[PDB]
Amino acid sequence: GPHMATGQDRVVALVDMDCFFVQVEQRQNPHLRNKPCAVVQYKSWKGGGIIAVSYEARAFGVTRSMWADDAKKLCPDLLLAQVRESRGKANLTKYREASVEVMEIMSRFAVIERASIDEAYVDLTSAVQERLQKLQGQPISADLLPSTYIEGLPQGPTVQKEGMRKQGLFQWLDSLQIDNLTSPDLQLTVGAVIVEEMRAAIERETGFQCSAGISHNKVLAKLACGLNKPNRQTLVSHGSVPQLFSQMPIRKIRSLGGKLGASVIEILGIEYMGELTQFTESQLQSHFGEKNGSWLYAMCRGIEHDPVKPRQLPKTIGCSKNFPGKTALATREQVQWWLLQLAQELEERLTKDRNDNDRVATQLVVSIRVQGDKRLSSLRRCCALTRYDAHKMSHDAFTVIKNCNTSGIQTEWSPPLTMLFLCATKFSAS
DNA sequence: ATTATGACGCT
DNA sequence: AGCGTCATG
Ligand SMILES: [Mn+2]
Ligand SMILES: [Mn+2]
Ligand SMILES: [Mn+2]
Repeated sequence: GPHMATGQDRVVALVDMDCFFVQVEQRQNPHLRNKPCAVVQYKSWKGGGIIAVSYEARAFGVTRSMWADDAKKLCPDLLLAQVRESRGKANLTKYREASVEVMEIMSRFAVIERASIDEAYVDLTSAVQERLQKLQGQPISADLLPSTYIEGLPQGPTVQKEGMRKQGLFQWLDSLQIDNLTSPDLQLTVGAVIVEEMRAAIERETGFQCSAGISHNKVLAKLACGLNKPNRQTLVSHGSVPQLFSQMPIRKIRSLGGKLGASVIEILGIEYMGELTQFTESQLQSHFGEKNGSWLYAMCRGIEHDPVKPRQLPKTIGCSKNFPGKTALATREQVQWWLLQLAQELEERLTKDRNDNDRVATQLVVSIRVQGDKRLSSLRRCCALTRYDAHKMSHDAFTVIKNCNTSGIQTEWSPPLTMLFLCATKFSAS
């Protein structure tokens, strides 16, 4: 009753750029705007691998992970932009720099947690309190929410998309008790007003469109963000969770799309998140562990406590390249040359990071895959990172991995290497 | 032969 | 520390 906590204390948003790398290329090249287009890495093998797809191209069935030659079978007029190549490898600097543009705008509204190159969580609880005390009981006008969907509405007793959006928003705003400065539904609504302002600022100042979710925690905000893309935002209220989850496949919730979610489905004999409510917390902990079990028990009721961490910058800076098949590295000269290429890119990114962010990495992690190993990383080893020098970094990486060469001769490398990875970690204030 | 990352949990 | 899982631009 009055003591069963409901996880409605916070207002959390998730802002995610629409087809981010495509928008970066469309800003640069106006000929790609409002076109089916995709961004690719490399070109020789099957036209390159697609990593981002405009919504026009998605309508034709084009997806990430598709080879461009196959995409062109679905969409013959598909336009392609290629990721820059530097030192023999894909270079994603343009998109990291665009990401920083967006993150700096978001940070003007609230402290953010960078979750990926194109998305960030926002804790809006305090900004919402401020805007509410500024409003002093004045209701919220639909005009302040021009791109907002209210999940679950309209309901109860026009055949256009925008018309339904407005119908749902009108039902929501009529139901609102705008006199209660502590009503969670009102708090979410003001949160959505702020997120409209943040998304307007991002588009005005960068040209980039985004979507967003507003709810009481990170998982619901992420899920909400996906419900109405592109260029829209969605409010998922605490009350909307039972209906939403009653037909939600377990795999759609962040962290359940892999082996654990498959085991929830198989062990419990269920398919939808709502079905988790029938198990006790101890039952779920017995199957899935203390932490997972408690998390599932609360999450299926809409409750999750993971904080929005104050972290705008990545914790690690890394450089990786695969060498599939005939391109696998089979000589020590090859291995050394590619370690040097990766280390030169790493040095350049690290030096810029130290100037921009007043910090230095102190640990170098070297990861490799040997041909014939199914695991994505065959071996991972750390060493000290004491100088931002690519030649020293690559020599140290070689020292750390040279024991893996099973070749009797030192000129050859066996089994050949199918991936190299250098990662700088353990940052300290400079 | 989706590839280039990056966060985080486990032991 | 090194390995596994999850996400996916
Ligand atoms: Mn996105
Ligand atoms: Mn994203
Ligand atoms: Mn995506």
